[PDB]
Amino acid sequence: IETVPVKLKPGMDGPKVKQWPLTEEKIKALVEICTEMEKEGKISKIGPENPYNTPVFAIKKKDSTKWRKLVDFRELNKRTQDFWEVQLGIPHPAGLKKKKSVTVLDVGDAYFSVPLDEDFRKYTAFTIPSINNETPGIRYQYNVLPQGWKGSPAIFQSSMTKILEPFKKQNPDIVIYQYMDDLYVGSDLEIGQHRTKIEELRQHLLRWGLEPPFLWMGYELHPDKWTVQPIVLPEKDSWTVNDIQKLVGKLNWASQIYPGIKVRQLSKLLRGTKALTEVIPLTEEAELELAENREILKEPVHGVYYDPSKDLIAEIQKQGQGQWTYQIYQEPFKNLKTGKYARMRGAHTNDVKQLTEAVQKITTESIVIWGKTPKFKLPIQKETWETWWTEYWQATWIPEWEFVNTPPLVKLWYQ
Amino acid sequence: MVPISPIETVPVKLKPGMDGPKVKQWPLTEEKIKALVEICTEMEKEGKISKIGPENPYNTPVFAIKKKDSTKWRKLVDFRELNKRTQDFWEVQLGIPHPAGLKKKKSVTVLDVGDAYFSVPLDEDFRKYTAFTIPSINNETPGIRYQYNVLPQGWKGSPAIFQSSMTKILEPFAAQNPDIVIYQYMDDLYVGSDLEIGQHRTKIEELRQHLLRWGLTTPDKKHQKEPPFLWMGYELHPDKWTVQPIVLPEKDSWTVNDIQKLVGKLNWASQIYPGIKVRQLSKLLRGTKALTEVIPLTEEAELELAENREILKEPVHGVYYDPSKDLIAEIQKQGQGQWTYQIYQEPFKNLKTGKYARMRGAHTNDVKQLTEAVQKITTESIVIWGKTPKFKLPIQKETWETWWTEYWQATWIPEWEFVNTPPLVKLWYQLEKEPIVGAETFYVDGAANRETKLGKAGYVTNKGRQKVVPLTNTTNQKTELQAIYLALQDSGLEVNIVTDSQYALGIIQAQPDKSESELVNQIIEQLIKKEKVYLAWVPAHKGIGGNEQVDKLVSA
Ligand SMILES: Cc1cc(/C=C/C#N)cc(C)c1Nc1ccnc(Nc2ccc(C#N)cc2)n1
Ligand SMILES: Nc1ccncc1Br
Ligand SMILES: Nc1ccncc1Br
Ligand SMILES: Nc1ccncc1Br
Ligand SMILES: Nc1ccncc1Br
Ligand SMILES: [Mg+2]
Repeated sequence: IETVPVKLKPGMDGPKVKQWPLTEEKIKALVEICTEMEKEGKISKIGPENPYNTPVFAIKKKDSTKWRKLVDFRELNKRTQDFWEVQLGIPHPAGLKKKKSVTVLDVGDAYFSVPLDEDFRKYTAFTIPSINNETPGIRYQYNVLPQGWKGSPAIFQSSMTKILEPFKKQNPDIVIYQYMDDLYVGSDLEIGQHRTKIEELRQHLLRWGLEPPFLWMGYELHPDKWTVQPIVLPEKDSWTVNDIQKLVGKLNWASQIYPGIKVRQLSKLLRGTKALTEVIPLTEEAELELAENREILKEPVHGVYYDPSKDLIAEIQKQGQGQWTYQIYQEPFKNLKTGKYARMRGAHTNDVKQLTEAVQKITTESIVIWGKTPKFKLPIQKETWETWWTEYWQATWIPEWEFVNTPPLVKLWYQ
Repeated sequence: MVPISPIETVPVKLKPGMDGPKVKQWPLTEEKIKALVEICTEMEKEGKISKIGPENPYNTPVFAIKKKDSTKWRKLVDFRELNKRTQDFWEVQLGIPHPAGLKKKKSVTVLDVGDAYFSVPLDEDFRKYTAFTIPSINNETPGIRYQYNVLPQGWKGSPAIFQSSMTKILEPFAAQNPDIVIYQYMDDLYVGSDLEIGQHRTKIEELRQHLLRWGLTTPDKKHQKEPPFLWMGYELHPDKWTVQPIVLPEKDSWTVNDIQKLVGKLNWASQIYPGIKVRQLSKLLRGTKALTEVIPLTEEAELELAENREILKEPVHGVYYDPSKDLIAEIQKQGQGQWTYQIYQEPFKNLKTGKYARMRGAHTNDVKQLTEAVQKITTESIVIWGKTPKFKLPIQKETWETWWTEYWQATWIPEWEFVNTPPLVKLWYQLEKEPIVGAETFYVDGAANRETKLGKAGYVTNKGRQKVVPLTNTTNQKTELQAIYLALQDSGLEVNIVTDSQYALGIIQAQPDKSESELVNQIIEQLIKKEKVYLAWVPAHKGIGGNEQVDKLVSA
């Protein structure tokens, strides 16, 4: 009811980010959405004395006709003060990633109940463009906490705990975690018992509301299901020259991650100029070396530790046939997580759709485990990605990304 | 009097930490001063400015310039200093409509709205920063001090405040009259419709009546402007559009500056004239910036210009957008990284055309370029029409499938069909995924001395074939490529090649069909005449014999 004071960071001006081209269907959707929001006091039209801008688009489920407004606040979130006034932050719940079920809810609609500081509103300016710029873009700013902005969960956090206060002591084993517009609710209970308690939670929020367009949704994860990718070497009865070459290449790379890995005795087998397809019998010294290497690869990487002060970096490789590998790290060769996907649904002839879904799944894994999104290195040309990723995006947040333009030779080793 | 609703002020600020201007008023000839006094008396009478006292500490210089061939002066207030201090505004006119996205209209009438610009009030708290001084005759009295009450000609905030004030006025009219379009351009209003002459003229009068609500009068004597309109370099007709005349000059010698004008005209023409090319004429500009250096035109630049002249020989027009019909985009390869395209909905009547130019790169191929051209057309089409066109591409469906499924990057192009119009985009080689049984295996290596630039490149094979070539003025990267070239040159139609060059693998795994390096080009030519090539990588200096043997040979 009374606004919390909020500032930009020192020497930083508000965002002035270009609005990118929108399809006719998204413009129509946003014109209806914003008309309703202005009617309900959430946003107001602004004048030309406001030079700021953040881009907007919209996403929807294929079977919904209801669109979700998505403001891309990445720049504003960078330029907004970090609030350590009431808490230095959230001690990220390490037990969340251990629950047999975690349901993801969009609770961002609750944010609209809190007014935004009157001096800060101008920095939330956005524009609804017109096809072919035939009419001037419609300019608005927010009067209330906007979804997608870093400040909204912080300022609303005092109210959010006070709404979960019946769920608090009634279900003391449920871990609840908030990230941007998302609420993560973890439990070890049977899937039917889990869902009832999810709907249990929804009512507490709809109760407080007295309507939220998307709180009824529920994306269900099973972090207990989440798999890893250790380094494994082939088990063969006969090795060609080529097989041994690729083994020593793989071991060469792995020696950058694992110290005791040796390739001396195996390299010695490549002594000679034989046909690539000739079978070479394994010497016993090479047999020993291979076995010792296999046992090294069974252990964890040494000196691996998460530091919350550093960025997370995520790399992705296209392996073909709808398969994608990825690694999350902070320092090179100190992987905090590796994985592999194949279940890219509804995209057997669209690489970019698959990569986009991979990016979203990796980001939600990162949010669950460390409470923050990674910076992606994407194996795609910038113009291809920028033209299409908003057509397949289904999440309420957006990570940062850069583009890889030279083929990694290590793609071979995560195969 | 009839009450008129006021036009509400935009609050305006100076930039943080900055103050208003305090700039010298230079002395004026006695002639200029009397003219400015009469000028300012009429503007003061009409309300545009007001006399102020001497407390206001700000000042902006005023000048007297007058129209050639006349005798009634005009006032120029030079707001350069105040503009440096005025806050930034939202600029809306940055994105200009493209004619190919417009809709056909039966009638387009023009209204004069010059009266409004000077009735748009300036924020009261900002007016003090607009102060100016008419110098006194012989400088024997205080100069006459004025400030603006309205948006001044030449001030930084006037275009964006004027436009947003007109938008607010016109908004409800347009919203309650969805059978017309309205567009404002300076002191002109354009209203188009498909109505019968009847309701169209009535709609015009309603608009005049609506404007009168704010006291904005429009002239009764109807406008000088009638279609076709000359606007932003185009000629707009009711049912078609084109660019304004594009006349390529006859010249014997061509200057840096003259070629820069030639290229600009060609770029402007290429949005409706199909097949325009500028690569050779633009590459007469490489790095140089001596605005008047004379450049000889290469044999290529002359063939390109002659090509362009024949294309500009007759006028060509585009049609407007029909939202009830699909958009089709067709792309052709032109050579030397140049691509050309047409966008249409009906056969033989283009909405617009265009071109795409290959980026500066070291290695490239046609499929990558075609892909980038498609992404460019797609984004331009979203801007102009709000939707992606259906594509007609000169690449077989088989070729594309082979490309994207094996390419190391994720890649995508939207709904498209093959069009069989040469030259077709194709894959010139494809590397094997497995080693070839029965094919000779070449273990290649090169090395170069960093100080002498002497090197060697060569191979050894499983058949005992060997070669080492001494090389001058080379590097390790060049010698590793040379070794791969020698293996290709000396092998049969199927070959396994083993290298330790991470550098060479990174190039070949990018699948180029053309390079800046003549050595990569030589390798590409060799790859094209093979039936099967398997390229295998292994780590250097680990003990890999064959690799170790030719490494011992080339590093001696
Ligand atoms: C951008 C624009 C510039 C001018 C005029 C600019 C100037 N000077 C006039 C109008 C009415 C518009 N706005 C729109 C909007 C949608 N379709 C059209 N079609 C359209 C416009 C002109 C002619 C003609 N002749 C035919 C069809 N115009
Ligand atoms: N995350 C979402 C995706 C699609 N529609 C709505 C929401 Br909320
Ligand atoms: N519909 C959704 C999609 C993705 N995450 C969360 C929700 Br709820
Ligand atoms: N403000 C407007 C709304 C619709 N058409 C034109 C204008 Br100007
Ligand atoms: N970048 C280039 C320049 C000239 N020819 C080929 C290429 Br590839
Ligand atoms: Mg070497």
